[PDB]
Amino acid sequence: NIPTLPQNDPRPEQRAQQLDKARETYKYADLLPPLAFCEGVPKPDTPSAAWLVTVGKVAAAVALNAVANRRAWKFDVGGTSEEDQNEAGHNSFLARLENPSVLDEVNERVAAILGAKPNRHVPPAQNVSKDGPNGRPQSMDDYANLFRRITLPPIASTWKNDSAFAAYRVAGPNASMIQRITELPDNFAVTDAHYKQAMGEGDSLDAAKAEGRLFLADWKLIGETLVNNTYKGAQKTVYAPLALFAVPPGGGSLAPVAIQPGQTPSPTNKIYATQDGNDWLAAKSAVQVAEGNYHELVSHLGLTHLLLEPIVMATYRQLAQHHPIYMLLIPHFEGTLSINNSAATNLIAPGGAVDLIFAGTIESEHQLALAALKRHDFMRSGLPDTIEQRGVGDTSVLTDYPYRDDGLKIWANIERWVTAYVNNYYISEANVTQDTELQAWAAVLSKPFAEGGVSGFGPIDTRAALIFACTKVIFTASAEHSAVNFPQKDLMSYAPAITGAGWTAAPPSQGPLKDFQPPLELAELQAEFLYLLGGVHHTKLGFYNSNSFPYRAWFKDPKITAELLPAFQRDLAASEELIVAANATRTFKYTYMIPSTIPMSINI
Amino acid sequence: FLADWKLIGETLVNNTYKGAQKTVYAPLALFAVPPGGGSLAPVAIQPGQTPSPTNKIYATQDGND
Repeated sequence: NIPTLPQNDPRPEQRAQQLDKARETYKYADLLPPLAFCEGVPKPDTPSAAWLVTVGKVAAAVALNAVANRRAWKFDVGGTSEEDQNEAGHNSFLARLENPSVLDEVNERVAAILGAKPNRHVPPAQNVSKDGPNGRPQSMDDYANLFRRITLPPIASTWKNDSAFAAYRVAGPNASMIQRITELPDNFAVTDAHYKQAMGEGDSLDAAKAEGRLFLADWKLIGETLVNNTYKGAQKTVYAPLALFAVPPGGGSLAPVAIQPGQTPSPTNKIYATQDGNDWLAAKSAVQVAEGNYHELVSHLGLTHLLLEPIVMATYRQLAQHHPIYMLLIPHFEGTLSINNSAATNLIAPGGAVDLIFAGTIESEHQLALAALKRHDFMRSGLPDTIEQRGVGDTSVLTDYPYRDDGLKIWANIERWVTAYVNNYYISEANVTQDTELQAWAAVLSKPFAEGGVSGFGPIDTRAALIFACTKVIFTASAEHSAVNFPQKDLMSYAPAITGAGWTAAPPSQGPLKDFQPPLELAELQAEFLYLLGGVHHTKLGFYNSNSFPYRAWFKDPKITAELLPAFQRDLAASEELIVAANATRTFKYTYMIPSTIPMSINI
Repeated sequence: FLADWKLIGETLVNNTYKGAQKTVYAPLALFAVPPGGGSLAPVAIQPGQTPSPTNKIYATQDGND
């Protein structure tokens, strides 16, 4: 079959009766208010067994790490050891049928890990558990020794370097943060002395601002929304820092200069420079906790999961199955409704892993996410658009920026494919205005943010506008999601490197570095839920398949199946070679824009 | 072969003749001779002792500078 715009369909009334039944399947609920959320997970959008089987293995290693950590701390833990092996035995052969344990344990185990819930031991086998790691640490080795059956991430042996602290602002969880400045802000009056400590006596602050070599990262949003909370009495802290960066003359890698932990200068809030020893390291470790809340809530669970939640709904409800755009986006939404449901009811839920490990009150964290969703401009949020918004565009100044460099080739691949897909189906700008389904699609996403609309979405009255709204949507369900979901495992699962809470009010150092760090009960949990979220690479951008057992090709129109989509897939494999060419010549590898790794959808 | 006028910087104070700023630097000039020997020939000049944004190294292909 060949897709058809609604004003071209040979069988119109049947199409409208499919849409009347889809709107009965996809109804709105306020699972998280001010937002357009789905009422549970409709049966079609259940996770596929392939997803469950893939997730079950990672979650099985997570439970074993808990049991193996329970062996070290202080026959029971040998019994729970083989039962978790038994579920892996079920997944390897019982689920090998593909044609019981899948929807049971896998979904159940994800909830206990994401919900921070205790007794993550064995499904159907039924203070803090002082038979597992808990409380304040004896030594810094205890954090590295929580990684028994899961492998310790590499950043643990490198996070203290200043070169790695800058690698997070170009190749870390939130690599969209820095913005080029021509002057300094008034709340960050750094001196030429601090600049020379970071750059040498051969460079000048006033020259870096001239040659466009300054880059500021401002967490002002963190101070406007977050309210600290006490875990089992103990206070957790988060700041609203400003951290300057620069590049050496002639263009090179990024490097830190100064850190001001707060927004306003004061005696209790002074600039810390690169030569200040343990106070400097604290300032970075403080800045990293700000990134932990900002990335998790604004960049990852804010500007991907919940930004696409209304776009997923409007597509199922205004676009028909025989509509070609529904044929383009629905596979890029595979499982999005399910993971945002397990997110809202477990993760960002009271008593969840975000409630404990992160410094804010759980309801102040929601205000943080909703604040960025409200300030977005969907029409002006393309990657090449933001790159010149932030002045980070010059590749001869800021030469090492893997997110920008690797990410723009993937964006160019998506828009090339979205263009030929739109231009093959829309042969005139009148095809856009007469697409009554697309205008209902556009009119509902164009509602103000209070109603449930995507902020700044309008107007989609042009073939060009449809191309962008489809490129952005595909990019933020695939590349942009990989660039923020998988750094969780590789860069965020080790708490001293970065975590959600500071456990001393320490931009000024006050003693041991083991007192700033989270309790071992949470540090084991932070690792276990960030290893599970960032360690599942299921479905692959460029290959449109189904979510049912055959997993047979989704596209049916021959022009796509044998001509257009094959060209798009080659465009990725060509970009994959050039990106590995860059990754070989890079010390800090960036594997999140590699096509063979990028997922089609937001599914974890 | 290096010619370094460091002593100029550690002693002299720039004055003014009828208001106009007379200036003098403490340069460093690098010279080399071709392989097998020959006459001296300039390679580069750094007009100031301490390198800085204002004090750069100038080469033979830099035209009027």
